[PDB]
Amino acid sequence: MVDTTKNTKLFTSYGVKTSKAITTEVAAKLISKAKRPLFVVGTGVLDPELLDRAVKIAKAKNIPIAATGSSMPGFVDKDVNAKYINLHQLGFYLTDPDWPGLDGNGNYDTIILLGHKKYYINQVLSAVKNFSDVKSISIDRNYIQNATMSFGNLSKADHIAALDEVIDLL
Amino acid sequence: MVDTTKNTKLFTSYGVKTSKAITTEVAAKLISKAKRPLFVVGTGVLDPELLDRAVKIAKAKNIPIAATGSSMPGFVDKDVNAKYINLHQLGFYLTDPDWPGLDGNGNYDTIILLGHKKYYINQVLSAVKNFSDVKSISIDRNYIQNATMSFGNLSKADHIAALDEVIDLL
Amino acid sequence: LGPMGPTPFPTAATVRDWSFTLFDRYEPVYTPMCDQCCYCTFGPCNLEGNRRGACGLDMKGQAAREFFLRCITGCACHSAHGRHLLDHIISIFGEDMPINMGASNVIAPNIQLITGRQPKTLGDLKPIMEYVEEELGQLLATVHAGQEGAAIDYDNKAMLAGILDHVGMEVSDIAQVTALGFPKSDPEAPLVEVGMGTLDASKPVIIAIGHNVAGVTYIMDYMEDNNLTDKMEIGGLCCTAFDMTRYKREDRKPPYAKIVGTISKELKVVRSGIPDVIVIDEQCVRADLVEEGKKLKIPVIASNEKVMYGLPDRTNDDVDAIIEDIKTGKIPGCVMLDYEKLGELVPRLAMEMAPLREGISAIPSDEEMASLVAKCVACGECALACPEELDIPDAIQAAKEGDFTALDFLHDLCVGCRRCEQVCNKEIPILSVIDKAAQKAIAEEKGLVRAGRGQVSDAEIRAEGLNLVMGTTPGVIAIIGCANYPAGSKDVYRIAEEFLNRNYIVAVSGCSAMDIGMYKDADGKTLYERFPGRFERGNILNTGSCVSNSHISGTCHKVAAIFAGRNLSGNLAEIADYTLNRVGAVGLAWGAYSQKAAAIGTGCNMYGIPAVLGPHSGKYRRALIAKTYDENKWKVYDSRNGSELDIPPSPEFLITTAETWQEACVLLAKNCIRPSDNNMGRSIKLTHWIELSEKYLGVLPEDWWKFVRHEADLPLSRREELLKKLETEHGWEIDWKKKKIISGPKIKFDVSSQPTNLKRLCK
Amino acid sequence: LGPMGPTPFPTAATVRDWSFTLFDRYEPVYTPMCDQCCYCTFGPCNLEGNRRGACGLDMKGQAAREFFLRCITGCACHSAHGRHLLDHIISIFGEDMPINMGASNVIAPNIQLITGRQPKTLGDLKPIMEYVEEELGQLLATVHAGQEGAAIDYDNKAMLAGILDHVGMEVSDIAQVTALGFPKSDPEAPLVEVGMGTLDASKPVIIAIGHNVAGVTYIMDYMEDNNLTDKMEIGGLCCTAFDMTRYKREDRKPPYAKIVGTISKELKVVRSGIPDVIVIDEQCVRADLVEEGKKLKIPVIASNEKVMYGLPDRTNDDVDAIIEDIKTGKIPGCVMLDYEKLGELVPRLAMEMAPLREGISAIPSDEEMASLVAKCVACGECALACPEELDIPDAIQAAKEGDFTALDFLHDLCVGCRRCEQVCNKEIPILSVIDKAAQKAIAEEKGLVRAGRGQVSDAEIRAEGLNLVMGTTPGVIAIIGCANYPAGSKDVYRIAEEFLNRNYIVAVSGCSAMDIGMYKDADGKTLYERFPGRFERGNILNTGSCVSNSHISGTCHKVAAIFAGRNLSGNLAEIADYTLNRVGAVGLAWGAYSQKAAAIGTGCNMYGIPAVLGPHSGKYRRALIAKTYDENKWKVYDSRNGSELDIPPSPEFLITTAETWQEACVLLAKNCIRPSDNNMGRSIKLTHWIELSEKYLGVLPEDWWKFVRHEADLPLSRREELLKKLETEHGWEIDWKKKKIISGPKIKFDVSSQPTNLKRLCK
Ligand code: SF4
Ligand code: SF4
Ligand code: SF4
Ligand code: SF4
Ligand code: SF4
Ligand code: SF4
Ligand code: SF4
Repeated sequence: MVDTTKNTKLFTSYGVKTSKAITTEVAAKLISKAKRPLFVVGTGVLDPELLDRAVKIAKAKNIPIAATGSSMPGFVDKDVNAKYINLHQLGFYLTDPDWPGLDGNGNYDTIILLGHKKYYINQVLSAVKNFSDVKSISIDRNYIQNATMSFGNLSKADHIAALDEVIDLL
Repeated sequence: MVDTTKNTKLFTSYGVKTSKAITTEVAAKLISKAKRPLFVVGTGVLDPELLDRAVKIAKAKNIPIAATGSSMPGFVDKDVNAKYINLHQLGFYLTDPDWPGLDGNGNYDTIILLGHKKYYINQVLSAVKNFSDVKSISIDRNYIQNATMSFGNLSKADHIAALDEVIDLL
Repeated sequence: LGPMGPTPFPTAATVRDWSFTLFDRYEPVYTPMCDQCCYCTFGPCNLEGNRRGACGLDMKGQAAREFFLRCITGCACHSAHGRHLLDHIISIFGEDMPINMGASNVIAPNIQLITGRQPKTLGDLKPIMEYVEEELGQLLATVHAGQEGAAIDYDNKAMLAGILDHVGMEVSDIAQVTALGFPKSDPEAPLVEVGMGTLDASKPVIIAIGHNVAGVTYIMDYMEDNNLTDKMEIGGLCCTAFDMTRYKREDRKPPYAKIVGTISKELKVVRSGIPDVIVIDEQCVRADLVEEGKKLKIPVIASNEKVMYGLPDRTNDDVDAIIEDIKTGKIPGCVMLDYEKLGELVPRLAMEMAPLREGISAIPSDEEMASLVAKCVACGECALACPEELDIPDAIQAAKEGDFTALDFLHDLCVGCRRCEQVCNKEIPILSVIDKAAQKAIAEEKGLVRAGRGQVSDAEIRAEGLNLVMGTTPGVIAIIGCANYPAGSKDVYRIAEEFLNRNYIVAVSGCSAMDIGMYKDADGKTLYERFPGRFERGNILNTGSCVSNSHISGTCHKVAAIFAGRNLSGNLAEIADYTLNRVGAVGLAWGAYSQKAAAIGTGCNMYGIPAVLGPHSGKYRRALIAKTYDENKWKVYDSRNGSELDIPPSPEFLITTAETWQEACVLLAKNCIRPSDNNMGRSIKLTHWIELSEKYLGVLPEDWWKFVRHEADLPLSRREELLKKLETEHGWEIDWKKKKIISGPKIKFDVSSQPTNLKRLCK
Repeated sequence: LGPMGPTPFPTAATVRDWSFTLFDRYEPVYTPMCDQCCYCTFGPCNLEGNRRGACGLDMKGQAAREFFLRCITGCACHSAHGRHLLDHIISIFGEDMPINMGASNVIAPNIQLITGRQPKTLGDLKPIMEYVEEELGQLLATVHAGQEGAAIDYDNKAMLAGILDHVGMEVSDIAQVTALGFPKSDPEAPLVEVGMGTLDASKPVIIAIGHNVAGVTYIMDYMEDNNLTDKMEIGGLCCTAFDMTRYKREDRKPPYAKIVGTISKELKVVRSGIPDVIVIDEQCVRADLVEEGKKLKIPVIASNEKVMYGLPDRTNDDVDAIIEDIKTGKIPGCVMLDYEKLGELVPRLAMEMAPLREGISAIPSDEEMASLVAKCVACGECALACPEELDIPDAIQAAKEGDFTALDFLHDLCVGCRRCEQVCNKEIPILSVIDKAAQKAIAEEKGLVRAGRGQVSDAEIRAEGLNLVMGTTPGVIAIIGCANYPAGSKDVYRIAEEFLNRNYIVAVSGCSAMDIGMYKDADGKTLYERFPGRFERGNILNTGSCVSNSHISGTCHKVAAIFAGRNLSGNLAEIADYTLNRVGAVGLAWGAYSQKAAAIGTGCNMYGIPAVLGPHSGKYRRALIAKTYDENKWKVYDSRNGSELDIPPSPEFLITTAETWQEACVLLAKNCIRPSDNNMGRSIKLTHWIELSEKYLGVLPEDWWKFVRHEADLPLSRREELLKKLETEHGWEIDWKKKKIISGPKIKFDVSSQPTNLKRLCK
């Protein structure tokens, strides 16, 4: 419901260190308090019921969007600053503090993850969280262990309700 | 004292599934409700305090003792039924439902662990809990992940107090 | 002997300079699969946060060591395959048989490049296997605790293992093609039926799973000699299907053996009950085949020392006794290491077993499906345990109303792993449920795949050179690897069709060829019938099993030898530099899972060939990515004078992973651009890359202007608009009257320039 | 050629019968390290509860595969060592040097037993290495995804890898002993000084870490030629130290090289600042050596391709230039693969570096120690991260008051891995604190250890045969393995002293010999000078490094040959059965951590030699334990007539882990009993076993009566009361007027009976 922490089950574990299961209030606060956030979206955002949610989230705080994979065509019409980048390339670049970024103004401190696959974003975060200091907030419906903070295991309707609650609290 | 669940930290994890951190009341109930329990005791019981605590626990509920390692000399004069067995052998024998046991009356269903090393008892329980159906209760200082139920991470005085409080509820 | 290069029979030290030169630009990126190391009893050690274990090895070193172990495991499985096959071939045919493979001045480009040896007889490959074995042992000795500490020297050893793996694959293919009468550089290889619907249940069915065709060759010999071809059906899973199909196909005639599918089909076909006997040999064989054949009364016969499956060893027993024992249910199979007796036992066992196990399968009926669907309570464990992240609870809930379309959709995406069934407390055979729901699609699952053609001949390469230099062929796309696809077996087909429509050169191999051949257009034609099968623009050719991947990379080597006159003998660094700087070829492993794929990718990287892998390959723990924003990374030397030269950032990776097949298409199109291109080749490459980016990502690329040195480097149909875009957004000065670029490009055009990464190659 | 056995040059299939016969009695017990498999990209797969992964392999199969990978890794590190050493030896001394080992009819028992060959020259060892490599490659091919599925053929392949490991060790040891002038079966090998307190800081100190001795021989040749022996100290860590101390020591003259310690000493020595240059070769070398040497200005020179350490390769540069660069701090070390230039660079580097770095160490001063101790908060992370489970917070809290005895106690138990320091938020160098607290013990840390004697000669075995038969030698105890001890390096010393006082035969090797030689009695004498170094009762002999462990096993083989006239050539099953049924010999690896130890233990098991491992070895994921309560498990054949014979349950295991050194002593005493013992041998073995059980466990064993078949099978001192215990508690009928057992034993006594585990050896 609002819980988003009632289910943090996993099939396999990376280790003893896991991301913290957070609520919608904490997620909204962390997103709206970050100094320089980046909205890293995947192909899963192409759902006609998540793409507008993501667009509203990006518009609320003017967060630049990195549309990894083939999710770029969903951001051409919307008046947002979305750029294409390979997710593996982005994960490699994030660990370098000398990377100018998607706009040339430097690196980022926190990233927001939505619409990815549980085995690809986890692999990228396995490098990001181990060889850098960039924090990650996962607002997906799967419990991402390799993030810094992440939502629980939610259904589609529950995930969309939680995203709406985060939007209203932004 | 009463709290034996506030610390379940680990260095390395075997996997997703982990033992439940129980309290003294639950541990006493589980020990007193077992149909055929076995007190598997390592050489760490040779500490005098742990020695008399274990002797009292075995006397209270008439539990046969398997003195693994070199802990047998601590039970020669005490009026208990303690027998020597290798822990790696005992763990091999427990997975066989056709093993007559330490007295020839059959196999056991619940084992109690006190006074081991967290890297040896964990290795034995790795086989026991994966290739059998024997339940394990760890009343030791360390949080044993491969058990079924275990105490938390406690100090020496805290462990002594917890063992006492168990003995009073036995 | 002739000219020998600086690096014959390389070791870890002998290739360190080239490896470090490559890693300077394409830095390794480590994506660890775990936070702990478990090699010795000092551990398991936690290494989170790049911490070091009890031996001092840190997280990066552990990830590099794990990838190196994967690479050496793959190299050891093509080398062992090669040694076994070559020993059997020499024992049967003699070791003085000339190596015949087609029309090519260089017969074994990989062997000549690595060892500097020109083998002319089957007995001349024996020493090369000894070297490939011996060095291999040393590499395995580095997996110990207390061995190499730095991760960079683990990456170097991984590249050495990759090139050794390519050498082993080359030896394997050379021996088998020379001996067993495979097609030899044949651009008209016969078409082969593929799919689940090809096999006929009215006849006895033999299913061969493995990689080597030593014993199934005897099986086919017995079937042909006794005239049982029309009375039985023989099918193959995995690469042994390709190898058995190519067998005795020098006559360009259609084979009678059929190809069932990839590894993902194995359990599925076992659940179908169609097989009447299963014979297993080696790599890529499920380990629970007997656990199901016991229920379905399907005998499982092992034929290798590598895979014995814990079965009784009846090698010295009578065939009739074994047949009686299997018929009466005493044992579910046996190890039959004697090829002569196996080749008779298997068809006889199928003939004597078919009538006794008709109509038995694990597929549920209608009422059983209704009960099984109504049993579920939507607890979500199966979705959690699904490797491909499939919405199984939603599919079952939709099927509760009688809407079995969701499971039919899920059937293509599933890979037959049965991992869900082990976490279902209701004990629902989910895989069987999906198979029954997709029975209608399974029935019409047919297709055509071209047989393995062997290695590319010299004449085809020479003919394609002109098309490459006159901007007629944009580049070379190799599609290899396994079948661990993230979104079903159609993405590879879509990529191949997209690149074939644009007149690329598509070379396929392995399970990817099988899954490409399974789809047709409106006219009911596969890609192999829609496009020709020779080395040409707009043509798709099949090399065969993955041991033929050594041809693909090998072909690139010949490009260096034929056109630049470069010496191949022991000249890995020079040929690799040439290929990296001049040849526009890229490989794609969309479903790579096994260590063989990792070894092949690493060997391709060491030869200068970039590779794109599927998202699951992010679990390999290593990629090779370049820093495009670092302008000092992209600098080379000029061979004419030793001066410093600038090159465009292409290729931007040596090995990377994409997420969707559209992103894969864009990346493959982009990374075919090379610094040593004339105007026409660069123009056609830019045209295709920009069009694909516009089609699939919806935007014009943000760095296209980097690959623009000349006004003739722009697409023909969109030249003036791109010139306006250059002028109004970047300040470039353009001669609008002459449609010529006056100034603005960082890198000028000089076709006579010779970029190189080795300073010892300059004046 | 002479008579050849049924199994020459074995493969996986060739030794399956013997391995399955062994596993019928001594069943494998799997103790998995995880619940997950992380091999291919289909995973990581969860296998908890013996569930199967996406490939069908279950938890037991995964544990067996992991142990098999450990075994093949160890076999590959002795084989690579052997090949490199043999190639260097052949290049230097020529390939036609006769093998010089000592005085024995069988020179290479392992090679002759496995391959069947009878080498006579250093060039005749070349084929054996080719075989050992070739089969090895095949074995590595089984680690791939999709190979063997059952968990029993993995165990069989593990035993094959073990015997191959023993063959490789034998080859390496024979080559080095023949070439480099090692002692040849000398029962009076020179005594060498050991300990951290032996090296003198006044002179420049060189420290050699690794296993290979090819470069160290050049270094010491240069030191002797230029007369720097008395002006410079040379020391070795790990087995390379043993190799130096055996070099040119057949003259029985004391050497100048000194053994510093085992692997657990390495970092500590680096933290001491005594070394002025560290030269590393390959196996067992910490990966964080440069990371500390850069702080303490200690240069690091690598000399092998296996371990380059990510260092610049200055093999072709001048020695003076490298010395200048290292002196000026440009680089912290270099790879110097040219042995001739390395042997000059290392001593010259030490000479030019000692004055500039004297007085720099990581050991804190008194005020720094006070501050560091007062900084701690007792958060408990260091105790959690300690592999040996050491009470570090309690020690630090006791040190806060001024009681530095707790850290002094902890120093012996600590293995110097610094893993604690990486989880301390206060950044306290705990290892340095413990070292400073134990400075006095470190200063007074000296001892004597006998040099490697080589292999046991035939004459000593023949002399000891009568002692074994007449019940004067209870058995053979081998003490080998690594130094990952659970309770410090004194347990091996205690076990060795306990078994030497009881007139056993103790053979030591590896780091265990070093740690045994580090302790003295009141008279200030070590065990090596307290007991002789021959092969007889009450003697402790040292074979040398781990590559000499083969000699130990080889000795057992000769017992089957020179006494029963058995043929050794290609007769693994027969010799192993003889050893298992007749020879009382047990091995002990109290601190085994590395894959070499696992391979050695598996090879010993396949030869019929049981071994007891330390508790940490429970992380190896496999043991071999028998079901004592199952009376049908202990049944063999009678070689005289093929009848069924009963044997007492001994040995009751092939591999098992003990927990404390007292339990280890009891187990070692018990498992030296064999079914073929005569009355006197059985009597002495029972006497020692019962006495040790009473001493350490405090009770009389509960199954002793299982080994009593004759009245003369009881201890002499306690015969009548044991007879009374048999009569009263069990109902045995005893002739009290003649002190004879009338009836009651299950197994009768028949010294002429010939137990066997092979049906084909009967009648
Ligand atoms: S190899 Fe190193 S990191 Fe791995 S378990 Fe052993 S000590 Fe720890
Ligand atoms: S695991 Fe079984 S019960 Fe649970 S949701 Fe999946 S199919 Fe339904
Ligand atoms: S069998 Fe298919 S549906 Fe089930 S978990 Fe495996 S991939 Fe997913
Ligand atoms: S690397 Fe593999 S075996 Fe080791 S802890 Fe991780 S999952 Fe377990
Ligand atoms: S090898 Fe088998 S168990 Fe291991 S990850 Fe791959 S599919 Fe899973
Ligand atoms: S980790 Fe550091 S602060 Fe914590 S108890 Fe250990 S020494 Fe003290
Ligand atoms: S350095 Fe010593 S005290 Fe510290 S964790 Fe390692 S063994 Fe324990």
